[PDB]
Amino acid sequence: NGLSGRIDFHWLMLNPNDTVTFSFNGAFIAPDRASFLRGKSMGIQSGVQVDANCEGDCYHSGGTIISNLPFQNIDSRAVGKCPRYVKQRSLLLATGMKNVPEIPK
Amino acid sequence: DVVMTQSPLSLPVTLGQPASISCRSSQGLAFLDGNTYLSWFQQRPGQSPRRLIYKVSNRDSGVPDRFSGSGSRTDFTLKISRVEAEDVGVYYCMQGTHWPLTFGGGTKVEIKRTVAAPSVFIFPPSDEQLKSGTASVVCLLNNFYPREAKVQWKVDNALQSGNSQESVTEQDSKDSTYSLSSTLTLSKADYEKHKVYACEVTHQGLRSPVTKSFNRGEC
Amino acid sequence: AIAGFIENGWEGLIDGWYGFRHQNAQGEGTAADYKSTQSAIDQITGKLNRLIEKTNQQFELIDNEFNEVEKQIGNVINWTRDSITEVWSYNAELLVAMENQHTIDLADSEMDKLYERVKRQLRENAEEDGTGCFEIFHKCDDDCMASIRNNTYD
Amino acid sequence: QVQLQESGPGLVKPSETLSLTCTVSGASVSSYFWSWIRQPAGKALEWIGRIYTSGNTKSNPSLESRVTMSLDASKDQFSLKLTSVTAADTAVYYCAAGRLDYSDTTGYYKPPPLDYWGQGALVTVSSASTKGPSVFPLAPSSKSTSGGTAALGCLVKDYFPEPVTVSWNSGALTSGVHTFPAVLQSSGLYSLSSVVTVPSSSLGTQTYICNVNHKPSNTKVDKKVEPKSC
Ligand SMILES: *[C@@H]1O[C@H](CO)[C@@H](O[C@@H]2O[C@H](CO)[C@@H](O[C@@H]3O[C@H](CO)[C@@H](O)[C@H](O[C@H]4O[C@H](CO)[C@@H](O)[C@H](O)[C@@H]4O)[C@@H]3O)[C@H](O)[C@H]2NC(C)=O)[C@H](O)[C@H]1NC(C)=O
Ligand SMILES: *[C@@H]1O[C@H](CO)[C@@H](O[C@@H]2O[C@H](CO)[C@@H](O[C@@H]3O[C@H](CO)[C@@H](O)[C@H](O)[C@@H]3O)[C@H](O)[C@H]2NC(C)=O)[C@H](O)[C@H]1NC(C)=O
Ligand SMILES: *[C@@H]1O[C@H](CO)[C@@H](O)[C@H](O)[C@H]1NC(C)=O
Ligand SMILES: *[C@@H]1O[C@H](CO)[C@@H](O)[C@H](O)[C@H]1NC(C)=O
Repeated sequence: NGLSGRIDFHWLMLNPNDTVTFSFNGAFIAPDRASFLRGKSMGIQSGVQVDANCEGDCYHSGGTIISNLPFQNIDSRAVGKCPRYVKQRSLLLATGMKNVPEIPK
Repeated sequence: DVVMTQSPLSLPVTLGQPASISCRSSQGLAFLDGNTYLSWFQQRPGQSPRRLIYKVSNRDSGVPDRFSGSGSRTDFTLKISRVEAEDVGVYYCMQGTHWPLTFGGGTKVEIKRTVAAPSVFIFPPSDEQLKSGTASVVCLLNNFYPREAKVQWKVDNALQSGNSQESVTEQDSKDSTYSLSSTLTLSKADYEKHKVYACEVTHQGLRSPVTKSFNRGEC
Repeated sequence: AIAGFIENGWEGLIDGWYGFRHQNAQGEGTAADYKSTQSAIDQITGKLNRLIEKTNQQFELIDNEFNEVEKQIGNVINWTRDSITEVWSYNAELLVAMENQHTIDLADSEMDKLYERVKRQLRENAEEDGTGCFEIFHKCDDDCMASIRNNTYD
Repeated sequence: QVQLQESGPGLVKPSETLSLTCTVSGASVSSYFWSWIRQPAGKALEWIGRIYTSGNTKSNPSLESRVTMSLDASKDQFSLKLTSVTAADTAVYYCAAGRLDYSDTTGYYKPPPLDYWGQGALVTVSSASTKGPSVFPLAPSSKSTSGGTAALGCLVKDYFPEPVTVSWNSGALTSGVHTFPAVLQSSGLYSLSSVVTVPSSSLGTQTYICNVNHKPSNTKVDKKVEPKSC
């Protein structure tokens, strides 16, 4: 950004009732307001639309994994409450008996 | 037997606000064909129940947009995006995977609308009924909200008690109002003894108790 | 011309998974047995409702796709992640395998549990042809065949 | 384009054979699952059983000892018989239908869907004989209406068992009709009030008749309501 100077940003957590002391005489970018945390959230990184019509609980960069199946072969980094990432793309669970065809006589 | 438990069991909502209904099943509801068969049913005032949601999420044809079903395998939720006066009634959930079909307890949804003062009318007992020895004086409160009203019978400024039975209509499907019918039943001999039959109505929409009376016989 | 399950499965049977195919003076009949087929279906369903169950543990980001982390800590994360990937992938392929064997052997169990029931019913009045059928040594009209199905044969 | 119409006795005596029948309009009985769902007075829906042509009267265990279902493909009527009836079997008895896909082998071993419903039949199970109602007009008092609106109604009193139907002017009058829920008097008989609000200028010029039907006693009443003549 055209400026060959550089600003090093540091941070610390000031315990309640504690004091942070700044002693300086130049080259000091000073804090104006301190930040305080609010509540619970979840940090996700993505690159797709937001959609308030659809309701979801598992996120990867490509969108939302909505499934009841216990495994997924989408992304090994999906966050939230997610199926387990497995190497395989398909595991077929039999919901019926052994199929034995028929012959005429 | 699969146990369908709904919550809440009375869900009074405000006309045009959203609300949800949770249904928890004692067992998983998956089936071999890959579909979990939970359904949601709406039974409005004096009607056959109709199905809103089948297969947890699929809404049945001919149903308002605001009904959207959701759920997993034990925990399911019916979501209404915007409850209008026409969504009054009882709501059930049913599992449809395990013998036998079982229904939730049901959730009573009543619309919370603006206050409406009742119209009051009084009816002398017909002369035909007096031939049977009984006299039924009817007092009516028509089209009002909330459904909390006080109806005191005053036969000659004498507050009656015991002989008063009152019936209440269901909340209306368009204006969300009720209607009540207090019936003062007593004998032909007692009816012919006094003159003034008053009906004192006290309600929130009335800045003071309204009374409608009728003197015996007259016109 | 009629056969049983020691040979092949019938394709005409659609009211259920198991049934009786009989033959007498009045001709062939194919009618499913309801109790046995439900006992098979209700146990495969018992599997689904146990494996479809969700996990309620929420994991957050520790990696960073946009802005890479220290090479050491990242390599160790990658090492742990790929090691966990291997365990679930193994636990998954095995579970499908076991449950598919238990499923296949479950339905075979219920076919015999029905065959060995009809056997004790007929007592000393029929013989085992060997192909899942019973040569009945007495005239059995269409009413008598239905007595075998609904467990009233005397 | 399908409709289900229940029919049968309104009250059945204790220990009798409660019988009902759902008549099918505009569809073939061969192509559906057929369920009977009963709802006792203000309780959860109870699913009795389900049948389909080619037979399979799968029923709930609470009633299986006593339930009996069959369906006629020529008359198009699901039927039902509950033997040895109790006061607990006093309920609304809706019948219901569900889609039937012949090839879905696994569909006969799953509770049937509840796609269509009937209006529901009330079967009150008691021993008290059938009593037709008495209808008394609830008329305004000498046009002391004094408002923009006036009120008049009927009093369907002393009848058993439920229910009675009240239509005003053979159905032509619907706007503003409140037909109240029945209330059970201390005599063991029901009674309800049916009311309607009309413009005040309508008295004398408009005819007002409520029509009462108590199908248990095959009673039909047409009671005219009008202000009193002093
Ligand atoms: C620890 O593990 C992580 C994840 O496996 C690993 O980071 C990954 O590195 C690979 C490189 O080996 C990245 O893959 C691609 O590399 C090509 C090189 O040609 C790039 O062009 C890619 O970027 C473009 O392509 C994407 C797909 O179209 C686009 O979506 C993107 O916007 C770019 O246009 C990409 O970099 C892979 O992305 C990362 N994964 C991450 C960072 O999550 C890491 O290297 C491992 N650490 C060690 C020490 O081994
Ligand atoms: C194995 O089981 C699957 C289901 O788990 C069977 O496939 C399903 O078969 C039914 C047939 O009744 C199909 O139903 C139809 O679905 C459409 C929606 O796409 C619906 O609108 C219709 O009214 C009808 O109900 C269902 O789609 C189909 N599922 C598929 C194809 O994914 C399958 O036939 C079974 N196979 C065997 C060999 O038994
Ligand atoms: C900070 O210390 C003072 C003095 O001991 C005390 O009064 C105050 O309550 C403390 N603050 C908190 C948040 O405990
Ligand atoms: C068994 O079937 C016969 C007809 O084949 C029938 O008469 C009999 O009642 C049935 N018994 C039972 C217990 O269903």
